[PDB]
Amino acid sequence: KLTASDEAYLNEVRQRYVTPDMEKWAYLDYKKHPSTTLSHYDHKSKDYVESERDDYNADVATNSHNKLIDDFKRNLQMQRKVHDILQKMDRPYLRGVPGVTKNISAGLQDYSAPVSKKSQSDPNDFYRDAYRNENRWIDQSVFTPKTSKMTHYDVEWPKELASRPVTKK
Amino acid sequence: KQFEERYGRAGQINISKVTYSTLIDVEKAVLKMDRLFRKVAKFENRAFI
Amino acid sequence: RKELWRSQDALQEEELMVNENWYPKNTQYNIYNQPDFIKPKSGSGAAADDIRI
Amino acid sequence: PEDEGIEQQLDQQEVLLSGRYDPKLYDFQEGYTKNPEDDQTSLIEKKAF
Amino acid sequence: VQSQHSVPASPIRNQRHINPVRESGPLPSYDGTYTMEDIRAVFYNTTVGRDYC
Amino acid sequence: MFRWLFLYWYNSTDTPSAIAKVNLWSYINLRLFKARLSSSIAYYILGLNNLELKKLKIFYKNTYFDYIYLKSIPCLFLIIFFTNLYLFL
Amino acid sequence: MIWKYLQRTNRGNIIQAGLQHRKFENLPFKQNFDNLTKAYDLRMWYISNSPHEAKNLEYVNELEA
Amino acid sequence: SIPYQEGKYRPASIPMVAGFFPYNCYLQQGKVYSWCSCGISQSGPWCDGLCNSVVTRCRPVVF
Amino acid sequence: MISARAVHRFLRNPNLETGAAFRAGTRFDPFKNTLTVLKDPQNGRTLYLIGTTNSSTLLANRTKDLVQKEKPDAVFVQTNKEWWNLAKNIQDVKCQQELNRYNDLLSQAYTLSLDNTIRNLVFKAKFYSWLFVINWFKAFPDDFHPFIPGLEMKFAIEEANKQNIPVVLGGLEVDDVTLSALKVEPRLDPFSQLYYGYRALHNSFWRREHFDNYATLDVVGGEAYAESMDRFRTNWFVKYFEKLAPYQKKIIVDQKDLDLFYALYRDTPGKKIVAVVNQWHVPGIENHWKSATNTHEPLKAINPIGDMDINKYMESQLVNDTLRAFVSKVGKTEPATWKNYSTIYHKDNYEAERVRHVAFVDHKDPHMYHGLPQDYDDNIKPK
Amino acid sequence: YNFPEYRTGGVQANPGITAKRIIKCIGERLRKYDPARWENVPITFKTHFRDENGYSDVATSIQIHDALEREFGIDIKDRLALVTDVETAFYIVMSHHDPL
Ligand SMILES: CCCCCCCCCCCCCCCCCC(=O)OC[C@H](COP(=O)([O-])OCC(O)COP(=O)([O-])OC[C@@H](COC(=O)CCCCCCCCCCCCCCCCC)OC(=O)CCCCCCCCCCCCCCCCC)OC(=O)CCCCCCCCCCCCCCCCC
Ligand SMILES: CCCCCCCCCCCCCCCCCC(=O)OC[C@H](COP(=O)([O-])OCC(O)COP(=O)([O-])OC[C@@H](COC(=O)CCCCCCCCCCCCCCCCC)OC(=O)CCCCCCCCCCCCCCCCC)OC(=O)CCCCCCCCCCCCCCCCC
Ligand SMILES: CCCCCCCCCCCCCCCCCC(=O)OC[C@H](COP(=O)([O-])OCC(O)COP(=O)([O-])OC[C@@H](COC(=O)CCCCCCCCCCCCCCCCC)OC(=O)CCCCCCCCCCCCCCCCC)OC(=O)CCCCCCCCCCCCCCCCC
Ligand SMILES: CCCCCCCCCCCCCCCCCC(=O)OC[C@H](COP(=O)([O-])OCC(O)COP(=O)([O-])OC[C@@H](COC(=O)CCCCCCCCCCCCCCCCC)OC(=O)CCCCCCCCCCCCCCCCC)OC(=O)CCCCCCCCCCCCCCCCC
Ligand SMILES: CCCCCCCCCCCCCCCCCC(=O)OC[C@H](COP(=O)([O-])OCC(O)COP(=O)([O-])OC[C@@H](COC(=O)CCCCCCCCCCCCCCCCC)OC(=O)CCCCCCCCCCCCCCCCC)OC(=O)CCCCCCCCCCCCCCCCC
Ligand SMILES: CCCCCCCCCCCCCCCCCC(=O)OC[C@H](COP(=O)([O-])OCC[N+](C)(C)C)OC(=O)CCCCCCCCCCCCCCCCC
Ligand SMILES: COC1=C(OC)C(=O)C(C/C=C(/C)CC/C=C(\C)CC/C=C(\C)CC/C=C(\C)CC/C=C(\C)CC/C=C(\C)CC/C=C(/C)CCC=C(C)C)=C(C)C1=O
Ligand code: FES
Repeated sequence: KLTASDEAYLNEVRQRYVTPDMEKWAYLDYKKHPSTTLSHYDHKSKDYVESERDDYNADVATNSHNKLIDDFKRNLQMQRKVHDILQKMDRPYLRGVPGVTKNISAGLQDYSAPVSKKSQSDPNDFYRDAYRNENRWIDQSVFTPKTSKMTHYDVEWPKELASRPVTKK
Repeated sequence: KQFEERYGRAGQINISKVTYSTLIDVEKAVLKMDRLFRKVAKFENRAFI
Repeated sequence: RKELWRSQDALQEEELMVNENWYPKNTQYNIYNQPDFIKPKSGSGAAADDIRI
Repeated sequence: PEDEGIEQQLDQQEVLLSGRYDPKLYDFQEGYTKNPEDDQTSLIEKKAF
Repeated sequence: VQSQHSVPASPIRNQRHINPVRESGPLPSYDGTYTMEDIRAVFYNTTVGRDYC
Repeated sequence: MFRWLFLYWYNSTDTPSAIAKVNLWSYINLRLFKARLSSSIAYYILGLNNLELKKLKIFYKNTYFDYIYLKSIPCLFLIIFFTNLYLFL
Repeated sequence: MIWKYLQRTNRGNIIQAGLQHRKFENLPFKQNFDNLTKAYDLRMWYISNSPHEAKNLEYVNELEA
Repeated sequence: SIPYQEGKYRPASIPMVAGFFPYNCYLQQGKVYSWCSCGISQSGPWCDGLCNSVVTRCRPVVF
Repeated sequence: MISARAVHRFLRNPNLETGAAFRAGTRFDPFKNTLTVLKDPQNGRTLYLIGTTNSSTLLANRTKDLVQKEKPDAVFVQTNKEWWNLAKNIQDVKCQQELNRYNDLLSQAYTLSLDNTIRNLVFKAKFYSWLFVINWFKAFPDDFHPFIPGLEMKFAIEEANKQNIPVVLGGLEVDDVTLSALKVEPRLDPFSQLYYGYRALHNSFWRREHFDNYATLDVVGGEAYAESMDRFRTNWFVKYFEKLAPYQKKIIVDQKDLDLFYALYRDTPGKKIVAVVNQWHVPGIENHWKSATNTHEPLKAINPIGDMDINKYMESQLVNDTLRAFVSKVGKTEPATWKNYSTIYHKDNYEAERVRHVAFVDHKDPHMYHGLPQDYDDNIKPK
Repeated sequence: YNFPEYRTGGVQANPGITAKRIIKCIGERLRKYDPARWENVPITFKTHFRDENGYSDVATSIQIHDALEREFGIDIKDRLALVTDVETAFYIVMSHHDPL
C-alpha cells in the first residue's frame, strides 16, 4: 500500500529523469563527401586529381561530422534507456522508518525566517541541477545548434569554395 | 532586453548610500568636465575649423 | 568480540533516537518549543562562582 | 547658449532618468560593517535622501 | 543572434569522472575458479628463456 | 563576466564557431579577462544530492589603524606594567 | 571622558570619503594637466565603484585618451 | 575488512612479518581499530591501505 | 512549571546562508523596536511597555502622542524624584540635543547617598573605579546616553501630570536598591574588570559584532543609533555586559527587571498602564509578564531533524548505485570507487586507501554481493 | 542485555540516527563553549556556524571537531576540511570509514 504522500513524492521525483528532447536543438544532417558533387574528387571519374592531403582532410572532416552525429544519436538513446530504468526502478527507502531512513511524516520543515528574496545566481542551486551523474550521456554530446542560416556563410561560401580551380600539375 | 523581461533580474545590488551619492556626483562632474573640454577645444581649434 | 562493542547506554540512546519525536533534553531553555519540555534543575550554588562565561 | 546652470540641471535630469540609479535595484547597506546590515540612518535622513 | 540565443548552445568539454569503472577487469575474488592467490603464486615462477615451454 | 568556471563553461554563446558568422572579434571579449574567481577559498564537499561549494573566509582585509591601536592598547599597558615590575624588583 | 576621545573614531575615519566639491566648483578654462588628471581620477573612481557596465566601458575608452 | 576471530584466526594468505615481537599499544574504549593483517602497513599495527596495493587475500581486521 | 523560553537571544537566522544583498534581518524599525503591548485577561489589564534610550526626539514625541491618545490609568517611569525636579525646572526645551546639553546637570540625579564609614569608603572606591572602567569599555559618546533619562520620560511625566494620572518612579539604572545589591556583591575590582573586559571577546564572531555595533554608532550618531536599535542588538549588548561583568550584570539587568515586573504587576493602580523603561530591561519584563499571564505566543515544536532531506539522500544513493551497476554490467567490470562524487577529504585519488562498499561475515552471507554488479539482473534490477 | 549488532556500517545505514547524534553533540559542545550565543538557538540540520557574512570561527569549528571526534571515536582531519555547518559535519562523519 502506498500513501498519498508517497504517491506525490513518486510523481515529483519521476520528473527528474525526463529526456530533454535534444532532437529539436541540433541539425542532424550528415555531410556529403565532396566526391559526390565534384568530379575531381571521385576516384572513378576520368578527371580525378590524386592529392593525398586535400582528399585526406576532406574525408577526415566528413567522417568527424558523421561520427559526431552518430554518437549524439547513440548517447541520446542510451540516456533514454537510463532514464526509463531510473523511473521504473524500485525505491526501498520509501518503506523505511521515518526519521531514520525516510523523511518525517510531517515532511520537510523550513525553520528559517528570511527577510529578502534569495538571489537567482546561487552557485550551489545552479550546479546541483546543472551537473548530474545520470545525465552524463547527453551532457558531453557535441551538436550543431539550430540557428537561422546565413547566405554569406551557409550558401555563398560553400559555392565559392567548391568552384575553386583545379590544376593537374 | 528580452531575456531580462522574461526572467526578471538577478537581484539587488548591495551598495552604500554614500557610494550611490558619490557615483551620481562623479557622473555630474565628468559631464561638466566634458563640456568644459569641448568648449576649450572649440576655442583652440576655431582658427583651423 | 567479533561484534563491534557498544555500551548499553549508547544502544538505549540509539533506540530513543529511532523515535520520531526525539529531541535533546539537557537544555536550560525550550529551544525546540516542545510542549512536554521540563526545565532541568540548575547546577549552580549560592556562591555562583561558575556563572562566569 | 549652452548655459552652465541650465546644462547642469539637464545633465542631472539625464543621469537620474537614465534608470541606472533606480532605488528599486539597490539594497542599501552600511558597507563598512563586518556583517551585511541595512541602512541605519534616521527616518528624517531617509526621507531627505 | 535571436535563433542562437533562443536555443541551447553546444556543450563544452568537462574532465570530471562520472561513475568511474575499473580500467582492468573485476577485482580477483577471494574464492572461485581464479583467485588472487593464484596471481600471488606466479612471482616466484618467472623465467624468460631462449626456448619455448 | 563570470566568477565560477562551471557557470562560465555551462552555456557559451560567444564561441569562435558562433562569432565566425559575423567575423567580428572585439578586444573587450578576451578569454584572459573573461572569467576570474574570487580571492576567498572555496572547496567542494559531498552533499545530500551532489557536490556543494563551501567558502572558508578567515579574516577581513579592511581593518584600519584606529581599530588596530584600540586593540593594541592593552599590550602596551601590559608591557609598561611588566617593565615597572622589573624596575621595582 | 578619555574613552570619548580614544575609543570614539571620527565618522570620516570609517565611512568612505566623498568628493571634494571645492576642487571642481571653479576651474580654469585651459585643458591643462590639472583638469586632465581631475577627469582621469573621476573616471577611474567611477569605474572602480560603479556597477554600470555601459558607462564604464565608454569611461575606459575616454580614460585611455 | 574482516571481524575479530575469537582465537580462531588463520590468515587467508601468508603475511609479511612486520616484527618478531608485539606492539604494546594503548587502545581506547569503544574505538574501532583496523589491525593490519598483510604486514606491510606503513602506519604500524593498524591498516594503512597497502593491502589494497599488494597482492594478498589477507584483509584488515576491524575490531 | 517554569516557562523556559528564549530570552536575550541576538542570533538572527542561523539557518540561512546570508551574505552580500541577502541580509539576515532589518535592525531599523523606530516604532516596533521600542513599543510593546501586553495584556492580562484575568485582571482585564493592558500594558504599553516602551524601551527608551533617552536619545531620540522622534521616540520622545511618539511616546508623548501615545500617552495623549491612550490616556493611561497609570504611568510608570524608570527615573527618580531628583531627576524629575531637575527636568521640570528645565523648561522650554524641545530638542534631544538641547536636552543633552544638560546631560551633566541631569547626572546629579545619581545621588548614591552613602555614609563614609571605612567599609563604605572602600566600597565607594572600588565601585567608582569599576564604574570608570566599565564606562571606558562602553565608550559611548555624549549623544547616546541610554542610562540618563531625558526628553521621552520628561514628556511622559508632564503629560501624566496634565491628565492627572498616577506616576510611579522606578529609579535610575543605579538607584538605592541597586547600589545596595552591588555593595552586597563583593566581586568588583577595576583591575579584574579590565582583564575580563579585554579577555571577553574570545571569538571572531564576538569581535566582529562589537566592531559592527560600535562603528554603526560612530557613523550614524546617537539619535540614529537609538532609532535603529533592535531587539537582537539589545540582546547582544546584554550578553556583552554579561561577559564583561556577569556578577554585576545579574544585579543591573535580571534583578532590576524582576523588580520592575513586580512593580508593574503587583502594585499597579489602574487597568491601563504606560511604562517607560531602559530598553535592555524590556525583554526580561516582557518574558516575566508573558510567563505569569500564560499568554506566550503559541509556537510550533520544531523537529531537530525535520529540515534534513533523508528522502533526497537515499534517492541519490540509490540512483548512484543503479548507475554504477549499469556501467559495470555494460563494461564487463566492477566500479572503481563507490563515492557518488569525487572529493579530496579522503586521499583516495592518490593513495592506496579506497572506498568500496563490500562487507560480509562468511561465505554464506546473503549480503556478499551487495554493492557489486552481481546483485542486479540483466534488467538492472536488484535480486 | 541488548546484544550489539553484527553489521559494521550502522551509522551509514541509518542516516537519521547519525544526524541526530551529530546535532546533539554539536549543540552540547556549543552550549558549553559559548552559552551566550547558542543557549537560545536550536540546532537543526540546516544550521550553520558562520557569521552573517559567511566568515567562519576557527575556535568554534575546532570545538565542534573535538566534540564529534569524542562522540564517534574517530579522528577528524582539521587541515583537510572545516566543520562550518551541520551538513559538513554529517558529510565528514559519513565519509569516515570507522564511526561509532
Ligand atoms: C660470557 C658469556 C657466556 C655465555 C654462555 C652461554 C649462555 C647461554 C644462555 C642461554 C639463554 C640466552 C637467551 C638469549 C635470547 C635471544 C633471543 C631473544 O631474546 O629473542 C626473542 C625475541 C622474543 O622477545 P620476547 O621475549 O617475546 O619479548 C617481546 C616483548 O615485546 C619485549 O618487551 P618486554 O615486555 O620485555 O618489555 C621490556 C621493557 C620495555 O622498556 C624499555 O623500553 C626498555 C628499557 C626500560 C628502562 C630500563 C633502564 C635500565 C637501562 C636500559 C638500557 C637499554 C634501554 C634501551 C631503550 C631504547 C628505547 C628506544 O619493559 C618496560 O616497559 C620497562 C621495564 C623495566 C623494568 C626494570 C627491570 C630491571 C632492569 C632491567 C630492564 C631491562 C629492560 C629491557 C631492555 C631490552 C633492550 C632495550 O624475539 C624477537 O622478537 C627478537 C627481537 C630482536 C632481539 C635482538 C636482541 C637479541 C639478544 C637478546 C638476548 C640478550 C642476552 C644477553 C646476555 C649477555 C650475557 C653476557
Ligand atoms: C635532570 C635529568 C636529566 C636527564 C638526561 C637524559 C637521560 C639520559 C638519556 C636518555 C636517553 C633515552 C633514549 C630513548 C628514548 C625513549 C623514547 C620514549 O620514551 O619513547 C616512548 C615510547 C612510546 O610510548 P607509548 O606509546 O606510551 O608506549 C609505551 C609502551 O610501554 C611501549 O612498550 P613496547 O613493548 O611497545 O615497546 C618498548 C620496548 C619493548 O621491546 C624491547 O625491549 C625492544 C628491544 C628488545 C626486544 C626483545 C625483548 C627481549 C629481551 C631483549 C634483550 C636485548 C639485549 C641487548 C640490547 C642491545 C645491546 C646492549 O621496545 C622498544 O622500546 C623498541 C626499541 C628497540 C631498539 C632497542 C635498542 C637499544 C639500544 C641501546 C641499548 C643500551 C643498553 C645499555 C645497558 C647499560 C647497562 C649494562 O615508549 C618507550 O619507548 C618505552 C620506554 C621508555 C624509554 C626508556 C629509556 C631507557 C634509557 C635508554 C638509554 C639509551 C642509551 C643512552 C642514549 C643517550 C646517551 C648516550
Ligand atoms: C592624633 C593621631 C593623628 C594621626 C592618626 C590619624 C588616624 C589614623 C589614620 C586614618 C586614615 C584613614 C581614615 C580612617 C578613619 C575614617 C573615618 C570615616 O570616614 O568615618 C566616616 C564618618 C561619618 O561621616 P558621614 O557618614 O559622611 O557623615 C557623618 C555625619 O556627621 C552624620 O553623623 P551623626 O551626626 O549622625 O553623628 C555620628 C557621628 C558623630 O561624629 C562626630 O562628629 C562626633 C565627634 C565626637 C568626638 C570625636 C573624637 C573622638 C574619636 C576620635 C577617633 C579615635 C582616635 C583617633 C586617634 C588614634 C591615635 C591615638 O559619627 C559618625 O558618623 C561615625 C564616626 C566614626 C568614624 C571615625 C572614628 C575613627 C577616627 C580615627 C581614625 C580611625 C583609626 C584609628 C586607629 C588607632 C585607634 C584605634 O566621617 C566623619 O565623621 C569623619 C570626620 C573627620 C575624621 C578625621 C580623621 C580622624 C580624626 C580623629 C581625631 C584625632 C585628633 C585630631 C588631630 C588629628 C591629626 C590632625
Ligand atoms: C585635642 C582634641 C582634638 C579633638 C579633635 C576632634 C575632631 C573631630 C574628629 C571626628 C572623627 C571622630 C568621630 C567619632 C564619633 C563617634 C560617634 C559614635 O560612636 O557614634 C556613631 C557610631 C555608629 O557607627 P558607624 O560610624 O555608623 O559605623 C558602624 C559600623 O558597624 C562600624 O564598622 P565599620 O563599617 O567602620 O568597619 C570597621 C572595621 C571592622 O574591622 C575590624 O575589626 C577593625 C580592625 C581591623 C584591623 C586593623 C589593623 C590595625 C589594628 C587594629 C586593632 C584594633 C581592632 C580591634 C578589632 C576587634 C575585633 C573583635 O571594618 C573592617 O572590616 C576593617 C576595615 C579597616 C581597614 C583598614 C583601614 C586602615 C587602618 C585603620 C583601621 C581602623 C578600623 C576601625 C577601628 C575602630 C576601633 C577598634 O555609634 C557606635 O557604634 C557607638 C559605639 C561606641 C563607640 C565608642 C565611642 C566612645 C569611645 C571612644 C572615644 C575615643 C576618644 C579618642 C580621642 C582622640 C583625640 C583626642
Ligand atoms: C578629582 C579628584 C579625584 C577624584 C574624585 C572623585 C571623582 C570626581 C569627579 C566625578 C564625579 C562623578 C562620579 C560619577 C557619578 C555618576 C555618573 C554617571 O551617571 O555615570 C554612569 C554612566 C551613565 O552614562 P550613560 O548613560 O552611559 O551615558 C554615556 C555618555 O557618554 C555620558 O557619560 P557620562 O558623562 O555620564 O560619564 C560618566 C562618568 C563621569 O565621570 C568621568 O568622566 C570621570 C571624571 C574623573 C576622571 C577623569 C579622568 C581623565 C583622564 C584623562 C586626562 C589625563 C589623565 C592623566 C593621568 C596621569 C596619571 C595616571 O562616570 C565615571 O566614569 C565616574 C568615575 C569616577 C571615578 C574617577 C576615578 C577613576 C580612576 C581610574 C584609574 C584607572 C583604573 C585603575 C588603575 C589601572 C592601572 C593600574 O553609566 C551608567 O549609568 C552605568 C550603569 C551600569 C551598567 C553599565 C553597563 C555597560 C555595558 C553595557 C552597555 C550596553 C547597554 C545596553 C544597550 C544600550 C541601552 C539599551
Ligand atoms: C602630597 C599629597 C598627595 C595626595 C594625592 C592623593 C591622590 C589619591 C588618588 C585616589 C584616587 C582613587 C580613585 C578611585 C575612586 C575613589 C572614590 C571616588 O570616586 O571619590 C568620590 C567619593 C564619593 O563621594 P560622594 O558620594 O560624596 O560623591 C559626590 C558625587 N555624587 C553626588 C555624584 C555622588 O568620595 C568619597 O567617598 C570621599 C573621597 C575622599 C576621601 C579622602 C580620604 C583621605 C585621603 C588622604 C590623602 C590621600 C591618601 C594618602 C596619599 C599619600 C601620598 C604619599
Ligand atoms: C629636536 O626636536 C625633536 C626631535 O628632533 C627633530 C625629535 O626627534 C623628537 C622625537 C619625538 C617625536 C614624537 C617625533 C616628532 C615628529 C614630528 C612632530 C613630525 C612628524 C609629524 C607627523 C607624522 C604628523 C603628520 C600629519 C599631519 C600634518 C596631519 C595631516 C592631516 C590632514 C591633511 C587632514 C586632511 C583631511 C581633510 C581635508 C578632511 C576631509 C574630509 C572629508 C569628509 C572628505 C571630503 C568630502 C566631502 C563630501 C566634501 C622630539 C620630541 C623633538 O622635540
Ligand atoms: S591490512 Fe596491512 S595494509 Fe590493509
